[PDB]
Amino acid sequence: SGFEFHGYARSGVIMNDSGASTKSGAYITPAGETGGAIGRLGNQADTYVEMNLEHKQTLDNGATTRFKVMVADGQTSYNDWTASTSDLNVRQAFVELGNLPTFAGPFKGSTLWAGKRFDRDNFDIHWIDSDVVFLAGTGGGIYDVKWNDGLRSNFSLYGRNFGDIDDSSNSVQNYILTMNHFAGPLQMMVSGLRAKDNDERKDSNGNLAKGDAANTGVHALLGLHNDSFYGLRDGSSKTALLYGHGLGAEVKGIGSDGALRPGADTWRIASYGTTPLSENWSVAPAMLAQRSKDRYADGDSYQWATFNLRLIQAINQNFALAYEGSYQYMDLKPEGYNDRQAVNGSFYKLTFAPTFKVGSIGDFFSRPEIRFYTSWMDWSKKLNNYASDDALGSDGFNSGGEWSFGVQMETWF
Amino acid sequence: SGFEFHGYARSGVIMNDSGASTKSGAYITPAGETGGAIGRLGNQADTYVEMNLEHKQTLDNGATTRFKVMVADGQTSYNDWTASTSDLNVRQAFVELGNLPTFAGPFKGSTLWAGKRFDRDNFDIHWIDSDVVFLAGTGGGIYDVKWNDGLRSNFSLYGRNFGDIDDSSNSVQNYILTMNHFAGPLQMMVSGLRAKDNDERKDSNGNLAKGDAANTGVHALLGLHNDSFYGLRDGSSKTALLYGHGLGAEVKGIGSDGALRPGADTWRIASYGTTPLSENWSVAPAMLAQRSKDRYADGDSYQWATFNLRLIQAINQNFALAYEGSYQYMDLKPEGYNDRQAVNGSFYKLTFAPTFKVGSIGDFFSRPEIRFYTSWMDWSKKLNNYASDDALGSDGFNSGGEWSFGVQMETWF
Amino acid sequence: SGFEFHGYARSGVIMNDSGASTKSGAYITPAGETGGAIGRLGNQADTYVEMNLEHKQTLDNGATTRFKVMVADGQTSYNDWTASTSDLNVRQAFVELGNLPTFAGPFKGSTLWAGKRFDRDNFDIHWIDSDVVFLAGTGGGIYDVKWNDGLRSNFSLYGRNFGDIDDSSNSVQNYILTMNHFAGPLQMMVSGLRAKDNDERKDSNGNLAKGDAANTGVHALLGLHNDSFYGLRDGSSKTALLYGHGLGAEVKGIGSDGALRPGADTWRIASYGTTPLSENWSVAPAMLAQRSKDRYADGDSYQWATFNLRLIQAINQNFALAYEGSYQYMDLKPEGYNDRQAVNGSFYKLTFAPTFKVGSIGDFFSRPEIRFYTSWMDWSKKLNNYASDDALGSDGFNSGGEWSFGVQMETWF
Ligand SMILES: [Ca+2]
Ligand SMILES: [Ca+2]
Ligand SMILES: [Ca+2]
Repeated sequence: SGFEFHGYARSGVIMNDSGASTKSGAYITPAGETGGAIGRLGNQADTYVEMNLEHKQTLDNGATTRFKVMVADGQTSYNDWTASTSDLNVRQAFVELGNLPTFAGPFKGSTLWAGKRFDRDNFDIHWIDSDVVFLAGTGGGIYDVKWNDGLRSNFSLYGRNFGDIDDSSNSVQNYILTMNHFAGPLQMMVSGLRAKDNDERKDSNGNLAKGDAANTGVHALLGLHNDSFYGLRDGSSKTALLYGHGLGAEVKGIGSDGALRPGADTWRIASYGTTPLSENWSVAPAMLAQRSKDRYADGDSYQWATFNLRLIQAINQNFALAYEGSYQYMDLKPEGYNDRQAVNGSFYKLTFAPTFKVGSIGDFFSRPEIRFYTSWMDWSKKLNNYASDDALGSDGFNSGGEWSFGVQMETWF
Repeated sequence: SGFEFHGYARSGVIMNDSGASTKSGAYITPAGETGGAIGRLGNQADTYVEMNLEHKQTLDNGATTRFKVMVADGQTSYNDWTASTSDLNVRQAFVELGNLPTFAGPFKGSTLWAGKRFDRDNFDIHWIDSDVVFLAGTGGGIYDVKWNDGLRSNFSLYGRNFGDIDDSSNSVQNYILTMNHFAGPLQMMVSGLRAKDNDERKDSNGNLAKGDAANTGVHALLGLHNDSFYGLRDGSSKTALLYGHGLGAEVKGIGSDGALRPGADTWRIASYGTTPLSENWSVAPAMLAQRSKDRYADGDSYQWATFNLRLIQAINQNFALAYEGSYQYMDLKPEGYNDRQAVNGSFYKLTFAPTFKVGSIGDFFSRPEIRFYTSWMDWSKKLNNYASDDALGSDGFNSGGEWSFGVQMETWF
Repeated sequence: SGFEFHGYARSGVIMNDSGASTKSGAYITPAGETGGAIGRLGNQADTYVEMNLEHKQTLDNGATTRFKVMVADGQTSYNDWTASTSDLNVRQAFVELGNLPTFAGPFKGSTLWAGKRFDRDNFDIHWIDSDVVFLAGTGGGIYDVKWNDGLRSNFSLYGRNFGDIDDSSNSVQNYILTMNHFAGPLQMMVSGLRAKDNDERKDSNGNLAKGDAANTGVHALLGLHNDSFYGLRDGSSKTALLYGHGLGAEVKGIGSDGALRPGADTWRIASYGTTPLSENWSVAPAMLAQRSKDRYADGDSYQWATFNLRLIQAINQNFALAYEGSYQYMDLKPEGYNDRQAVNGSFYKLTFAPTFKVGSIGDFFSRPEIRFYTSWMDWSKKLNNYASDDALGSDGFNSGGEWSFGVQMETWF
């Protein structure tokens, strides 16, 4: 074929009961620094855009060629001109060669790739704005190598960078080797990571940036992809168990955290399901929980659990009423790292959002949608003490109850 | 349908009689700081670009879906690589849901929207590179709510920002509520603005950035959209009368000036018309005049009037001779604000521009056009004293007569 | 017609035998600072992208209209998000009016243009990542003016900038007048350049940035474009002889070097050919050599010669084995300029690259291709002393033999 334009975009406004700014974000709680995302409904005031320009080509022999570039930007400003704070950057630029006539046996319908990209098989938990796994970087690999016609595999080499790319003394390359295997609804991903002499990176002064940072790592994922709502009702569901050690201890953005100690050990559980309660009510519950030890400091510990619940009630072919409920518990023990103070408590979010759209209201993924909303947030006051440049406890966002209102659009195509 | 690519672009060169750089710009006179634009022909040496990527969709039931992103940049450099000074930024990102089957009564053919955008109904005076009204920002609203089938209305909430978005103590959100009514050729726009605690923004030091800055404002527009040249000849014309007080005292870029005093008061008149003088001559006169008091400083006063006159003489199906005449009078009394000195006097611009094009030469808006030109400018020497980092009076641009030459292209689609 | 999307893109990874970063680039040898490029195969670890968005239009009378914007970026980082170091910028924005009914005689099928662009008639030596001639900037001109129906000419005015565009005292515009003539396989290009008071640019302090810099220049190109492999075998070839003086002494990027002395004198010879050795082997030899005197410092001298040899052996319809051999000799005498020390010696590069593609393997220009590789480099140890912030001799890249491995993709459409 030819050219294709795909993308994602969120844009909107959030204000408090006084008609002034406030804090918002899927990652605003103290637990968010370690990936403890909360519901995103009526809780994202940024204008984020991903523009995907493609050039596809199918040859007569069945062989396909595919080139794609992603140009992204995220702004918190509401103004029509944001040159001074622009974050516009090329996120991806890759080439895929699929269904080559020359590829036989287990490589029959396999697709080869090279360049900078997000792995094709990453998957997320939409309502919480968090990927379950996110393998991205620059490299090469092959998708869909079929063995015995019931076990497909992906093999790849992804490279990343730690530190300042400009400073040759504070810059290191991190390589990731991964095998991704699929057997029915079952998934098993195993990655090996290595960033040589990560521990010897010297900052601009001449001192070691870390010194106790890891140079290697291991990462694994065990996933269950069901075509039903946890096997007891119509719908879908995904449950994943993540584990990592050393550089692999940041279980979501594989190889994206250069500060991890050699003994960093993480376990994360991700799970969500989709199901219709009637021809008008749809429910999408979700859970994210993690336990991370000896992560950045010896003897530290980060533990948290999020529970998000998105509910949509159709009223028209175009009008719906969406509701969201977030609950999160955290017990954080940073051990001085980044001037963080040990904290524990819970966060609550209640959002009511009148929603307009044209597509299937029962489909949590039909996108052109415009929503109006109101949220209420509260949390254990102790949480304010985690950090001083935090959102929780900052000026005007320290009290018990916090109300917010706004409008926003979101789509993808 | 699918994808659409629209945009605008101007690019060219301007040199003086010595083959060296000079000053140029629709806003180069002292009057330009408060919106006093002048002719743009042979007076724009920047390479400005707006790239609009869209994804439209029309459903079988008549309902439309529309997503658009604007990415813009403006460079004064002539070089082929401008990474170091790039201003590439996302100006807009919005979604429009039109002609929904669920919308009845006055909402029949109305279109809902949300995101960052320039309001659909803003209009400009092209030859002077100035909008008449420019409502933009992030928010939501509805277009074309028909009452009694002869009175349409637009209602919206647009949000903007004052100060440095990164500095929480020097950052404020400004909200705007507007109702835009149309009755035949008549238009009446009324907006109310509010940026809470604008007056309490402290700069990076700890001092108040302004202190006497306004926190609220009101803005109004009375417009006449004629389908004839001022009702006495074939063509078109528009005449608008603008008024604003407080934050609304910047009558063009609504809610874009956070330094306005509470008692800031402005009146502005905009008017232009288009008409063919024969099957070869077309004329487009234009006028912009403003009177602003207690704007930035107590007792200040800004008053200016611009008169632009664009004439085109067809010679071929592809060749034309364009002429532009600009006259501007100003009486500015800044009262020490920004080290500006009271000044008064006039500015003159005469431009001759051999133009090449393929479209209708009589249409002032048929765009693909390439022009060669020569301009002469002169002004009251007193004007040079308004500012010291100004264009008028700077090195090599202080004398009476100033000649310029160049080539440029301009289009939109 | 309508919209068109074209572009170019390379993206890959290069690591040494320890799985860590190394130095790479077509211009990494000391000779590279003056244009001494070497083979690029398995020697480019950056993610460079050019995105060309166009809006074409053909009218019923045969007249065409064309608008193009180029947005480019280059990153050495492997990460998925590079906002902090993004180099995204508008490289071009121009308009072409072709085959106008009004244009008769020698201007019959000529095409008029204006804006910022890379000249249509520039050409390169792909395997070495170097243009032969590169005229770019902002201006206007006309292409294909036919005289006696066997002599076509291009005439144009391109403007560029020297110094910081923001600093009015350290900014100068350089203008270039050029006539490009074609008579069969023969080409003769002559350009005159001028940047008034380039020698009087004062840096931020108040001192002269150069003082002995040139204000004018002359450039000439003599080229032979053959439809055979140097007239003795099937294929193609191009041989060009470049000469420049003063500002014209940078013979590739015309008008791009503002530090050239008035007596700067350069001669460059560029030549390459393409030919199939059999139905499976293709060979592309190339040569670039230059002699530049009194360039930046009185009595300085830069002389180098690169010989590149690209060979491809088809094995399948999809698989090929590419080989590259680079040899370069240099004798550099900087005379204290930039703290460079006089150096002389040679550089060697051997690359083996298993390549996958769908297109014509024998065509060096069929692009969708993914390559895996291994390279070996070595050079005279003396070369390490040219500079201290150089690649040769830097930490971990000073020894004799240097091995590298990686994967990359490259395309254009
Ligand atoms: Ca806090
Ligand atoms: Ca002045
Ligand atoms: Ca060196």
